[PDB]
Amino acid sequence: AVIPHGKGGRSSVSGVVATVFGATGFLGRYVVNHLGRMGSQVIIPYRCDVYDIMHLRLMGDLGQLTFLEWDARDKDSIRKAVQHSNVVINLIGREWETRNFDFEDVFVNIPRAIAQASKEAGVERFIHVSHLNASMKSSSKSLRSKAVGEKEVRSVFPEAIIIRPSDIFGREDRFLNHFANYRWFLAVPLVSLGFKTVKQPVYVADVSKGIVNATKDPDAVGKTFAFTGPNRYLLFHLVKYIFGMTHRTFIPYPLPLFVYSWIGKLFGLSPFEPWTTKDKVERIHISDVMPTDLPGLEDLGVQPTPLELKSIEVLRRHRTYRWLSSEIEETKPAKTVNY
Amino acid sequence: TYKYVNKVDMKSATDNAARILMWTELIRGLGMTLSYLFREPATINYPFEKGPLSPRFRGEHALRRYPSGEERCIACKLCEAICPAQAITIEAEPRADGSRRTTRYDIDMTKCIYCGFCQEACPVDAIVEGPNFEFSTETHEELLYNKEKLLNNGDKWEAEIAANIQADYLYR
Amino acid sequence: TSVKPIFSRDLNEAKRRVRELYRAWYREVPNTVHLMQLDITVKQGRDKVREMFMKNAHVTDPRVVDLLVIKGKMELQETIKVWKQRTHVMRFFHETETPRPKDFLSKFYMGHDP
Amino acid sequence: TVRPRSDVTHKQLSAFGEYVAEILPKYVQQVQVSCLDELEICIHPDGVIPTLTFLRDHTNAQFKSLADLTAVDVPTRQNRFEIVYNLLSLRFNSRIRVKTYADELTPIDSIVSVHIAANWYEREVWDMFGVFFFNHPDLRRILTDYGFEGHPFRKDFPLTGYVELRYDDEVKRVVAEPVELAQEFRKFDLNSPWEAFP
Amino acid sequence: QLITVDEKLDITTLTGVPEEHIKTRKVRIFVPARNNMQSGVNNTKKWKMEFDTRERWENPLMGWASTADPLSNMVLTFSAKEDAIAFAEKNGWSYDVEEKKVPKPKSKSYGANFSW
Amino acid sequence: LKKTTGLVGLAVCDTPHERLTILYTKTLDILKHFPKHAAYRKYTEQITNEKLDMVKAEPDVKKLEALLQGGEVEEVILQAEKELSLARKMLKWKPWEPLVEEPPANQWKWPI
Amino acid sequence: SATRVIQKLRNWASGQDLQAKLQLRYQEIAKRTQPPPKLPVSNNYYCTRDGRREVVPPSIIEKKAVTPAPPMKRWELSKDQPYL
Amino acid sequence: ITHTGQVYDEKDYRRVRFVDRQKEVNENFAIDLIAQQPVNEVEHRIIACDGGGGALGHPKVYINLDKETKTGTCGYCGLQFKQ
Amino acid sequence: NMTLNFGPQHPAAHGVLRLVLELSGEMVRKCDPHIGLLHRGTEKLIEYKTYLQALPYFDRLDYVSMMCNEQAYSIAVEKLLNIQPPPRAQWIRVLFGEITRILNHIMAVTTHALDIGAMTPFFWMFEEREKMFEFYERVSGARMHAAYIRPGGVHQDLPLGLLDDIYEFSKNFSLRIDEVEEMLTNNRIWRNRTVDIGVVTAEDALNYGFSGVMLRGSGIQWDLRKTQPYDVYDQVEFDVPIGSRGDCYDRYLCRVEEMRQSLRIIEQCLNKMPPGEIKVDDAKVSPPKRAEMKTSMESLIHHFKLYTEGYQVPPGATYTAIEAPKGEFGVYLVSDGSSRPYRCKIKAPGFAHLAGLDKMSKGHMLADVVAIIGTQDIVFGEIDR
Amino acid sequence: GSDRSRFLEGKRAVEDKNIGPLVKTIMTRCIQCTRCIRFASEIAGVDDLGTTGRGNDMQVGTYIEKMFMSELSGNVIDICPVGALTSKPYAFTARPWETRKTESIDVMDAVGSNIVVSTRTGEVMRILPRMHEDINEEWISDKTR
Ligand SMILES: CCCCCCCCCCCCCCCCCC(=O)OC[C@H](COP(=O)(O)OCCN)OC(=O)CCCCCCCCCCCCCCCCC
Ligand SMILES: NC(=O)C1=CN([C@@H]2O[C@H](COP(=O)(O)OP(=O)(O)OC[C@H]3O[C@@H](n4cnc5c(N)ncnc54)[C@H](OP(=O)(O)O)[C@@H]3O)[C@@H](O)[C@H]2O)C=CC1
Ligand code: SF4
Ligand code: SF4
Ligand code: SF4
Ligand SMILES: [Zn+2]
Repeated sequence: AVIPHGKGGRSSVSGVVATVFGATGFLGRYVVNHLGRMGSQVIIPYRCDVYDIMHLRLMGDLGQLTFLEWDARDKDSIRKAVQHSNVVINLIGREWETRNFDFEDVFVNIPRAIAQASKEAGVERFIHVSHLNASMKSSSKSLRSKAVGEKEVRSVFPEAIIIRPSDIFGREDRFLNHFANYRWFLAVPLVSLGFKTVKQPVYVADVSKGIVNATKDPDAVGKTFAFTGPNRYLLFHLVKYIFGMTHRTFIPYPLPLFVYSWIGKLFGLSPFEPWTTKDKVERIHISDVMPTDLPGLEDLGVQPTPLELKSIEVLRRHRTYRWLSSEIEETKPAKTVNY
Repeated sequence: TYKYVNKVDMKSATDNAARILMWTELIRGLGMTLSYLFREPATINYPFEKGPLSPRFRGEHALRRYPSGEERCIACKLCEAICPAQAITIEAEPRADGSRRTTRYDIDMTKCIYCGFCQEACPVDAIVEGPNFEFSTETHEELLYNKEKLLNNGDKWEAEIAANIQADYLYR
Repeated sequence: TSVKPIFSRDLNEAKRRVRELYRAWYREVPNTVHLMQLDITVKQGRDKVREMFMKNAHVTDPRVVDLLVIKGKMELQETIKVWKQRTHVMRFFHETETPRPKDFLSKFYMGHDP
Repeated sequence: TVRPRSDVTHKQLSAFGEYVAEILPKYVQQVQVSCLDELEICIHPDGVIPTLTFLRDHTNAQFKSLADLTAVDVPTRQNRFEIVYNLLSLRFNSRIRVKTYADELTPIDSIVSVHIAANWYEREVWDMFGVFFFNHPDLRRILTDYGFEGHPFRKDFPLTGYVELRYDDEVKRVVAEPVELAQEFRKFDLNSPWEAFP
Repeated sequence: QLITVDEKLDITTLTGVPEEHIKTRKVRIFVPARNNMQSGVNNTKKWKMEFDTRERWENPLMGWASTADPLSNMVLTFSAKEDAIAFAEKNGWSYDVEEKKVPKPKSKSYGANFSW
Repeated sequence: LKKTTGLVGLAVCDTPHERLTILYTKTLDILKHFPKHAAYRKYTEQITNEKLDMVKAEPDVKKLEALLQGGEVEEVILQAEKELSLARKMLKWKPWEPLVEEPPANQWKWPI
Repeated sequence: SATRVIQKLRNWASGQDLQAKLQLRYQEIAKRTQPPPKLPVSNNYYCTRDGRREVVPPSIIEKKAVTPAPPMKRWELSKDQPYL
Repeated sequence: ITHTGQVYDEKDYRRVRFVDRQKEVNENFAIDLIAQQPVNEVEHRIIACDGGGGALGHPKVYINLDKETKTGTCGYCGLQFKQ
Repeated sequence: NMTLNFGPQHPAAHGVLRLVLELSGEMVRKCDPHIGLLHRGTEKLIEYKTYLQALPYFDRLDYVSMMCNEQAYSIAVEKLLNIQPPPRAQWIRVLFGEITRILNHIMAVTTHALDIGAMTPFFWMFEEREKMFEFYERVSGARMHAAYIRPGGVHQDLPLGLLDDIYEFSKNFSLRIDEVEEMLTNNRIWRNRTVDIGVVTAEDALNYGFSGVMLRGSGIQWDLRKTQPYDVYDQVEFDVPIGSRGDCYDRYLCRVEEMRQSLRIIEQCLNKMPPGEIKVDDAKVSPPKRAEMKTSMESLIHHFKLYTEGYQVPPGATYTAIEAPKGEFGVYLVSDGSSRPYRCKIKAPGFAHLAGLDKMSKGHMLADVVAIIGTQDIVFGEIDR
Repeated sequence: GSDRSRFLEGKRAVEDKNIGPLVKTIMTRCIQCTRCIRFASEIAGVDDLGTTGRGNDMQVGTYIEKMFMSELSGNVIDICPVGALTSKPYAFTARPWETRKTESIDVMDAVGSNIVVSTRTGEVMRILPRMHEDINEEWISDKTR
């Protein structure tokens, strides 16, 4: 049944079963929507509470999506999820380090275990998602850790696809938003005033379409990829683009990363969810990456979508009424960088 | 025959102003609702005293089985040719005894309308429509009944079905 | 052969209506984007309008063009008013639908249907 | 098992059918009292307002109420749609059917002037079959979706349409989608091949 | 009034049929043939216009037959070749008329089987 | 006399005998301009005549009503006034003429 | 079954006899398991009793004007209750 | 495996369905229950089989137990009758 | 003015309506009701379904009146076949038709009140409606969309205890009506909210095709149960409750009277129901009895063909109207000789009534419109079909 | 025919025999119409079938059990209006109202006999002849069915 037997759409089948582990958060809800609209079964392992997995139940058709509970501490949950799949996708990743899990676990130990069972179960593809510009000694606890794992993944389950996306924008993101949120607290306290650091941002759908195409693309095997996105923007300009599109006053008062590092520490202390933290602060200001030679969305078949276009949808909320109705051509025009 | 529905001495004029000023006529309604808090509520204790039904009550389908143990369904297709919601697919074979039985039977209980056109068409009394009505489900897949969720279903209520069939067979 | 006119007698006469609708729509697209908080750009939409008014650009039976205007105008009424929500209007853009390939090799490669 | 019927009616109504045919010779093409004891005056489409006005306002035939306006679509006939107007006389306790024929591209007049009941029924006939009613105040879709394309009750329209709807998270809207049905509708070819002796 | 026009009355744009179901689809006007299983000739008298047969596949969950051909269960019934060709041309479909096949007259006699 | 004609709108009309005579007599005239032998003129003049015949033969309203076999006279009038309007309207639509166009072939054969 | 005082409360407040017309079924209800029933069922040729084939295809058809049917006889006020 | 097969092949991805779940399968196969029944001996050449009931059983068909070689089996009950 | 689209979800009316309104300050300038929110395609689907397997489409057109909708179709299919139901069946249809008029009116009067704001009348009557459902459940098997009044008769005989239980309900129901009667008829608040609101003049009501209590409320004399009798109504005696001053109140009072008059008709049906069979028994039209199909071959063939193929009603077309509780419900069934219909135009008393909302609710404030929809007894299944 | 039955007596039963692996003769169904006997003798020249016995136990089956082995054999199914002898492979896989019928051409043999392929839910359930005066006049081969 890897023979797709139907007109494309729900109720067809493209015959690729898949275990998409991080399908409770931000990126996986789009992956299930594409894998799903592609009518492929998706065994979605959820450790969450069912009330929060419902939003996934309609992104599929009768029987397409199957759910089962998995906790990273114990295997056999990883084993049974990947037992009947042929595709496996890893989207596990947390910004903060909850008392129970370290960047160690969510980025190395776990993906390793999943991939372990993946190879053990015979799944052909272990699409894994590590961050762009994320290598060892990248001076950020997570990014460094993330790359360490990329190796563990490769070692155990070779011939694996590894996507390393740039910052991911799109609704419900924590990229544009973190910057947008600054409105609430004072003004944007951008380090380097936001200059001197450039970020390539890619829409969630562009990454999601890429992961789906990769699961079904033969040449993709053993191929790393970088989903950079269409334009490289300096941080100060992008925060200014978030503002104006947010329609709230902008003030890029500077300060050193070390202060903001000490600062976020406290925000991280927040028990529920850090509003920001040292690791995040770092990956924003210092983190900057120039892709050089990796296939990318175009290669995998996606036309990266510029941020100039789909920014209404993710910032139209952050406007006060009386500005909500503001259209796009009105939005403060942005500009791209090379650096 | 037709009936009209809506068609001054001081005695009458004072009476009108005694029913407009010292309202006396909204009082005949307040005493009317006071007449009901003192009566016995009709509410039944629901989970413990389920309401009354009839042997005719049409609910969850089930496939009856001959007392011997032989499925009664002989795959006529006299019950999807009438099922107006177009809910039943009963692909069949010779069962390798030489006999005639289903390999497939189906209701999509999210399309059925509990009309009982399948229990009155069946010339053998195989498919019935039982007196269940507590079979709600948290998912969509638990309503697409197969021949084994209808046959063991009918291997459940047969003590409770046959009493109602035997109770209504004459009227049918 | 002879045929009663629906509203116009000669194709030319009717086209007068076809243009009096184009203008209307054109002058409305801007309004809709803003009113229905649609996200597509004025230019983008106005493109769609031409496309449609263009899609039908081959019939020569006045009665048919006399009829598509009406249907056409009706669609304005609804859109001019907000009788149609965002969902309705945005459906003209096949946002989710994956455009079907046309190349033979592109179809042979997928789906037994031609 | 044979209807209890009154022959008085067949005759009385037949006689009215000749009366209407004599009073309006220019528009009535055929009048017939069926054996169900009902009357049907078939009029040329141009006679829609003259024939119905005579019946609404004639002392010997007052047909004040419009029971319904509907359009059977026989695809074979050249003029497919057969608009049918059923009218009731409270004064004489009798009912009449005036039916005329309209093609896809030839509109028929609107009786909203004769009966204001038809303002809605005519909108439904346009939405369902595509017949257009001339000088009809506010003709526009009564029953179909705001963006619906195609006239649904036409015999040439697929039962289940071409578009269906679903909520797509990626776009957060109810998006349409070419119709894919999980179980096609088994079309049963149930129709006997031994005709009944008339 | 009485304007004159010269088209085959293509109402393809008034019908509302998605292009791909008006372009790549062939109607087949034909008078249905008799069910050899029975000898009734009442189902072989009116001309039908049925469309092409596209994919009928299997629903992965329950094994039912699924389809994406909206015009699959469509069998318009006319009363003459002339009135079917007209409708298809009217709606912009391609046709494949098949002439009627009435049995020819075959002479039957009881005695014949008694000759020697 | 009558306080209220049952129907809501129709209001009691005093001088029923009079209003009618005028409406009926006007009509008997509008029919005149109709072609000599037009069913409408031949039949509507047969009715209007009988009602004018009773409108003047009997002077008690309730009585009159039974004869005209209508509802409240306030109705016999409502109708007399509408026939007049049809009579005016008919003289323009000239229904008496020969059929406009015979149905296309087979446009009235139900078992198709 | 209610304390007489409480029920006289409902009869006096309602203004109507209330023990008689109960909205609750105590013994008023027919008991279930009604005894089994026996439902009631020459020259019975179907050709004589043919409702389906009896019908015929529709008939197609100085002088005095004719109404569609004799004018409807006006009703008369109800004897038991003319006005309510 | 159901009385009619259906057992999913180990590789079939159609097995996820039953994970954290199970499979509705009737243990009482009618192929065997009917075989666990005594061949109904009869005296007459032909016998009826109302399905052990009048109007509560199956349409009434007469079976020809005429050859001991074969025990007639009413096509409805699968009951073998031994002449 | 201000275009406030009355809620499609709004608790008022039947929740399937939009009713865009122009608010000239407090008053409503114009109403443009946007129905279509429940058009399931009932008339399209019936063409693809045999005559028996379409009856169900009908009890689901006006779900408040179940068995009267069916009684139309059943009358229409019977006339096309030239067969008549047996005598007992005709009384049973009149017995069930009057129970449906009581239940529709309990629906219309009590739901109008909760829209107005009176909440208790609904609860007292709805318990009386559950008693009546039980009568449908104890004759058909369902409490709703019973599919009991089929072509040729009812599907099955009345159970051995139904007529005694219908007497006990009818015996005590009358007190329940005037209990609502005292609650709403004389209240200052109800009369002010209902009297002189949505007055419709007699000729306008006929012209707009109102044809229902809306027609009779304005004083026009027409019931369709005494004008063009169906079934055995010609043998039962009742008084049409016509009214003057065509205002919501007079229309309310008429609906309360018809509930009372229906108890008079139910009283006669229990007193005079004939011994007999419930379905015409020419097996070509109504299916053969369970014992007969299992013992005689002609009956098995007739059961097999009727359930699988159909009645095959003779070619023709008919418009049959019965007085459904809302108003004249009519089916224009066009039939080819085939077992499945060709067209079935359901005339809905309600498509005409909702059209009248703009004319009837003119010079009226937002609150009056809630009463105007309530007094048309419109349920959107019949209008949307 | 008639709405009811007046036969309050006992029915007859015949004994199912084996005429081959293609024709299932549940001949208690037979209305002794002798179509089978004729076809077997006038179209197919195989005179193996015949009537045996007189009275109400005239059974139209081979006196000795010799299978009806010939091409043109399956046509008996199509020609027996009763379902006494029907097809054994297509025994109980379907029921005719459901079968969607598409008219096509025989490719097994070069006579190119016209045939109707009866398909249900997308798999062919039976192929039965459709009449072509010149090529196959209502008959098809045992192979192409
Ligand atoms: C001669 C001696 C010297 C002079 C002495 C003084 C002169 C004589 C005084 C006589 C006073 C008579 C009563 C006047 C006060 C009562 C209120 C009133 O005047 O009625 C107004 C209104 C009438 O309603 P309606 O019929 O619409 O009349 C207007 C018509 N356009 O009424 C209403 O409709 C209001 C309805 C609102 C809803 C009421 C619901 C029932 C409330 C029951 C309350 C029960 C408890 C009341 C007592 C509480 C005590 C704390
Ligand atoms: N812009 C971006 O977001 C970018 C992301 N990436 C990478 O892509 C991946 C997906 O990102 P995104 O989805 O936004 O990250 P999220 O914060 O949304 O987390 C992804 C999913 O992983 C699950 N998860 C998190 N921690 C654990 C744990 N300890 N055990 C089990 N499950 C867990 C979460 O579910 P639950 O709620 O149950 O914890 C969540 O649904 C990440 O791993 C990240 O490294 C790379 C570049 C940019
Ligand atoms: S259930 Fe009754 S009807 Fe449906 S197939 Fe089995 S036997 Fe025939
Ligand atoms: S009940 Fe009516 S719908 Fe449900 S299955 Fe039996 S027949 Fe089909
Ligand atoms: S043809 Fe069929 S029925 Fe006629 S005899 Fe041969 S077998 Fe018996
Ligand atoms: Zn048996």
